[PDB]
Amino acid sequence: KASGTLREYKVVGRCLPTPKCRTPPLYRMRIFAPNHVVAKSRFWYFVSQLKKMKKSSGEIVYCGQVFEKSPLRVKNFGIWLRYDSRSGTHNMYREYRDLTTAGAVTQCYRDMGARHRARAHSIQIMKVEEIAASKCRRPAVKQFHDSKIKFPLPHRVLRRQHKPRFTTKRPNTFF
Amino acid sequence: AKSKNHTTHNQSRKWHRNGIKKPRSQRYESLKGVDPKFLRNMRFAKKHNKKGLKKMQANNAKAMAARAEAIKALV
Amino acid sequence: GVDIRHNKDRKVRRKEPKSQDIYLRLLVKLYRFLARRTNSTFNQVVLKRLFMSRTNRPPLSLSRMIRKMKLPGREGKTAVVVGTITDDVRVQEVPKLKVCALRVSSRARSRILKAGGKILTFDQLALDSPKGCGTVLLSGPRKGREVYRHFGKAPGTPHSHTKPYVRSKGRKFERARGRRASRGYKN
Amino acid sequence: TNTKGKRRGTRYMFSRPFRKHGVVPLATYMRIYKKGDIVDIKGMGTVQKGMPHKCYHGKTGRVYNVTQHAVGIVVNKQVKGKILAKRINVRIEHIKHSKSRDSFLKRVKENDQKKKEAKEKGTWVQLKRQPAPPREAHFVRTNGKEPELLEPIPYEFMA
Amino acid sequence: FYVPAEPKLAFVIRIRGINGVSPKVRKVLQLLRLRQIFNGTFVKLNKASINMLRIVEPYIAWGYPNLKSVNELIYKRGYGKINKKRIALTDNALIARSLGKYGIICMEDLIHEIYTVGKRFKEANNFLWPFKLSSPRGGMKKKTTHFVEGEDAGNREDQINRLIRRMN
RNA sequence: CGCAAUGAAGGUGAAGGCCGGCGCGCUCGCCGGCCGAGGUGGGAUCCCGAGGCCUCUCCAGUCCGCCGAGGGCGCACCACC
RNA sequence: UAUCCGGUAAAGCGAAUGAUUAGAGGUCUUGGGGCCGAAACGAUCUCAACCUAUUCUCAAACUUUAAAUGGGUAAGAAGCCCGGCUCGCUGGCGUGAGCCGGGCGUGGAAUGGAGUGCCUAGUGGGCCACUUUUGGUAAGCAGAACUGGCGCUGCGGGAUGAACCGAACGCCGGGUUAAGGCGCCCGAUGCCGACGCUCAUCAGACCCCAGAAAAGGUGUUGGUUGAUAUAGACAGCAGGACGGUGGCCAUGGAAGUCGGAAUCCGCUAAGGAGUGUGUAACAACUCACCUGCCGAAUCAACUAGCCCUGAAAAUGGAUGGCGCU
RNA sequence: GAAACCUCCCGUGGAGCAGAAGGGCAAAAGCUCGCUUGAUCUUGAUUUUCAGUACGAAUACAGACCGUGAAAGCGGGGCCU
RNA sequence: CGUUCAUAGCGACGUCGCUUUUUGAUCCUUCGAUGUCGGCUCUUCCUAUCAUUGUGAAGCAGAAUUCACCAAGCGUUGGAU
RNA sequence: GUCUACGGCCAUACCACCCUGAACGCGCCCGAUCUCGUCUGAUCUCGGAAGCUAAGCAGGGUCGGGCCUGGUUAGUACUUGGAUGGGAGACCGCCUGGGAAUACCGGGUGCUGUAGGCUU
Ligand SMILES: [Mg+2]
Ligand SMILES: [Mg+2]
Ligand SMILES: [Mg+2]
Ligand SMILES: [Mg+2]
Ligand SMILES: [Mg+2]
Ligand SMILES: [Mg+2]
Ligand SMILES: [Mg+2]
Ligand SMILES: [Mg+2]
Ligand SMILES: [Mg+2]
Ligand SMILES: [Mg+2]
Ligand SMILES: [Mg+2]
Ligand SMILES: [Mg+2]
Ligand SMILES: [Mg+2]
Ligand SMILES: [Mg+2]
Ligand SMILES: [Mg+2]
Ligand SMILES: [Mg+2]
Ligand SMILES: [Mg+2]
Ligand SMILES: [Mg+2]
Ligand SMILES: [Mg+2]
Repeated sequence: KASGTLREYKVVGRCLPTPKCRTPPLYRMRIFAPNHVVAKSRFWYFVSQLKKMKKSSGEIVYCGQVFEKSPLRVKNFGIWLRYDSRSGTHNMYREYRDLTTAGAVTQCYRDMGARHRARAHSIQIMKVEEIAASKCRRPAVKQFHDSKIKFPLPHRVLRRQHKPRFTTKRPNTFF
Repeated sequence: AKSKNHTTHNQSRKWHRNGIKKPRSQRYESLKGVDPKFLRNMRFAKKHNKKGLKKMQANNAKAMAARAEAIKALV
Repeated sequence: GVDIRHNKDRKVRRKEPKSQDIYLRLLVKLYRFLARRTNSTFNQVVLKRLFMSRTNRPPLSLSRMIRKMKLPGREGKTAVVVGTITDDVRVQEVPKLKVCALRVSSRARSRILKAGGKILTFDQLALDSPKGCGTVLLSGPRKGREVYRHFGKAPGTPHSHTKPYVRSKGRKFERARGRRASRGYKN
Repeated sequence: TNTKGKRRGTRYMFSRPFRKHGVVPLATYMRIYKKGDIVDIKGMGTVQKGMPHKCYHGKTGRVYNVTQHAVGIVVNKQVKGKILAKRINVRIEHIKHSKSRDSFLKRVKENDQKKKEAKEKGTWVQLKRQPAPPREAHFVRTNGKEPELLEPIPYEFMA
Repeated sequence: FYVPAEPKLAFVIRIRGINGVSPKVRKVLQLLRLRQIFNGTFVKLNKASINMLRIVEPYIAWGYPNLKSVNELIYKRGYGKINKKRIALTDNALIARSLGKYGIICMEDLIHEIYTVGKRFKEANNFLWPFKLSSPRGGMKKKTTHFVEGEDAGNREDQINRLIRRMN
């Protein structure tokens, strides 16, 4: 796995039928990935671990992108992880605040790279669950839960440093 | 002044320049190394095939006539 | 960059004859033309043979030419031979033949013509039959040359029957250690 | 540099399997090889007369000669750059019929059945084999019950 | 659920060069006629064929071509093998002359034989000289790594069509 | 030098078949006639060739091709007997 | 696609061989030493080997199992199916072989024109990388396997460079790429690039590669697990820390206190038969439970990111340089 | 008497098979008897080392002359390396 | 261990490192030759600091001291064999 | 239903103990004149047929051992191919395909060929 910005995918698949097992059970997952191609691969990786079931032994039935049903709501997402350290493998519960699951998992993948130099292929996302104002354990999230939120944008450092590469005016950063 | 002692390093390559050809199969291989007592007897059998020729030729003519009668009955 | 071996890209067959003689080269000019413009593959085979070496176009003996035309059905035909026709002193009665050859030896010439045979040159064969129709294309035995008796699995290599290059045959030229059982071993 | 001895390294190869020592049971001996039978060589420890060399164990080849209680058998042995078809005189006990050929003969027999019939009918039938084609279009009924969700399980250290 | 058919046919582009390449790979790559880098071929899929692609995975990018892909490849870079001389399919007199003994008498017929993988696929596909495509405009992601893991190699199924457009 | 070998040597030295008859046809011995370098598989090439394929008409109909299913003689060379 | 071959990885040792831990059980045997016995398979232990279930941990020269990769064959005209002849072999009759004479055609995928013979030079110092691998503390050491390199070979990248990555060269125009990049040196970010992390009085800055470890750090950032607290805590200051009791072993002195077996009750609001200081030994001091004030979170133990300590070499110096927050 | 000899039971070989080790071996390939000289004479073929040369060592036959066994058979040295 | 007290100073059984002023390994370079030990003489660098400056430590009362830090500016001698 | 003789495959067929066996068989059994052989008529050889299923043999039984076959162990261990992935190393993760072995828990516990009986 690598990235870009992910998309939730639904992928349901089954170990393909036999004489002995005529109508085998379907298994569904939530597989975040940049595209269906790697989605299906990622589906197979997770299933292999859990169930005696390989890409040869099975058929993916329905892979399909899943759309955030409330895009223009701001939400808080709890996300449970399973990363690999340099040392042992771990569990976490991260929390992000975003407009989407995909966005919230994407956000996670960047954080984990930042905070733990953890690369995609090491991380397992288990559950991603949207959450209330309460049931938010992280204070970095909790500070934005407030009705009359109010802050300034204090030392507003400029970009467009090469529109006028040279100029008479020393700039301004108070607004 | 010790050497390298043995290797097989570049050898597979060397072999496969010119193929590794399978051993050229013919029909009708020799009877060299076949159990002598056999070979005597098949030699003798071969000796006397010309004995019992006139019988054999007639038998084929009788067969050919039976084939010609069968094909006439079909048509 | 492409992967092909350029190893056997050049085919080594002859194109023209290596000889510089002018009469043969005229035959080549004639049979090139016929080869290309006729459908006859006879012309192609003949053309191919005009480029070959002396070794490679061995002499065809009169007796060999007899018996090959004695064969059932190729009767009232013409035998063709890009090599030379030689005599056989060990044949007597010579049927009346039709023959093409680049050469025929003076004896072989007499014997054939005395029989009522016709001899043809290759320019004459073309006018007579430009598509090689009604011909028997023969060849001399390629592996006649004493040369070949030294070729093969080497002498002193079990089950080879390959003449060794020896200065002179005789009691004491080879035939010791490696042929007798009494002397070392044998192959 | 290793020893050139005939039996070097056949500690395991020529060794009767676990609880199959003792008498060479008799079918082995009393089954008939003709000329041109495809036959796979497999040396055996109990019988040491007529043993093949360790190089021809595993190797399959054709029978060329049949003596009283052995079978001459041409087998191809590779040597660095050249494959040498060579003829070895194995005692029966080290030899089975190779089934490899029989599945072929079964198929040709089946073809001769399917060629005789389907001639008077007119409908020509697929005689050639064909590799496993891609697995066709089909429906899967999630009959009533929905799909089963699979969360990956949280790590824990067992040992 | 409607699980549609697994694909019949796939385009296979050789996406790395001709130096330091294992002998088993190299042989298969010259059984797909993928000698130069960025040559491509159509390839009918089946247990035999797919596994040959499995043995050359980090040497190729491949997958399931569109209809449009089969057209664009055939019209823009459609070259016959005609007396062993790579010759551009300028007219149907060329296709017919060679493939007309199969009922294939024009560029259009050819496209239908390639795309539906007909009876006469082997003979229409071999007739086509392997497609010399240019370099990938806009570049690649990574030559050496698999598609799934960010790179370009291996099966990318639907997405082989994007690559086709930026190379054809 | 080549056209004959093989044996250490004394020496010996490359034909067979068939048919009919006479000796018991004894897969052995002797007398008359005929063929005369054996046979299997593959073999470039020649040869024969059903049959098309038309001709400005309906049939007759020699001439000329083009192809040719099928079948033959089979060089060289190879493998086998 | 069928079909044989295998004894390496792994696994196993309540299966063999060999190794090896522990207790249960057993006068198996018997002993050697005991203690209580004159002595007694008497009682009681014990250690020896042996055994009955278990149990710990192993094997290049062990193994019941047993992969992956791997090596044979086979996938048709030299094949099938009929008819008849030959044999000095074989034989109750029949085998089996060899001959004639007919009858039947694409027999898995993909690719490619094949076969065959003669003359024949140079070479016979090698080395390097992935992976496997023997010797060795190790080596830019020595020795094998496997493929691919270098040698014979330029070109883009890796500042520099046999061998790394990319790619393999007729002589040129246009286009596009790879691997690598895009402050300036130096072609390209002079993007209003996105999200974090990190300040280093030794910062850090890209395969091969040219450099650091154990162990530490309320430095900062994430986790994990447990707490706690309105029965208003947590620290921050202030009040007590006893008696049954020189408790028992230890006397050389330990009444809580060199050590060790202990190790509970009372009063209780509550104080350990005691954290230390210190005493020859006490004493004296010091270290819960609770309040008074203050006013919301507090605190512990792990864990992993960057940063830091750990961190010493000789001409002046090298993320390539300039520099960069 | 821990060990002498006898007898009953259990005993997959934990013994033995000249020697190193590995394989193989139980109405045997072990032990004990009886009879023996196949450790004899003679062509080629093949395997193993291999260059696919030699040597040695071996394998299957074939022709003699024997051995042994009621016989089928086995035996031309040592169960195999 | 240091009366007492693991750590003022020490430090077993274990363990992780650096160094190339020891000696080995190794044999890459040089055998159409790179002058092979020591001393003298002279310059420069390193610090792993003996003294000297500034300081933390003690089982530092003073004196004497060892332990550590910044630190290589300046020194580090005369003789007998 | 089942046996005997000669078998094929060789434990689903072995071992232990327990029960039951009609008829025909198979046995044990009773003898040593002769054949044959022993220290010994135990074995071996031979001539029998009074007893008896006690034993062998068969069929069954046992929360039996063993063997055979499934599950689990486990997509775990291992592993083909890949990367300018990680990691100071040791090693590890991913991609691409392949994929075991105990303990533990189930089920099974001879099939059958030729020739001849018996249950008429
Ligand atoms: Mg050498
Ligand atoms: Mg070249
Ligand atoms: Mg690479
Ligand atoms: Mg081994
Ligand atoms: Mg192991
Ligand atoms: Mg040299
Ligand atoms: Mg060296
Ligand atoms: Mg050189
Ligand atoms: Mg490369
Ligand atoms: Mg013996
Ligand atoms: Mg004999
Ligand atoms: Mg002390
Ligand atoms: Mg040195
Ligand atoms: Mg000098
Ligand atoms: Mg210092
Ligand atoms: Mg008796
Ligand atoms: Mg009974
Ligand atoms: Mg009973
Ligand atoms: Mg049981």
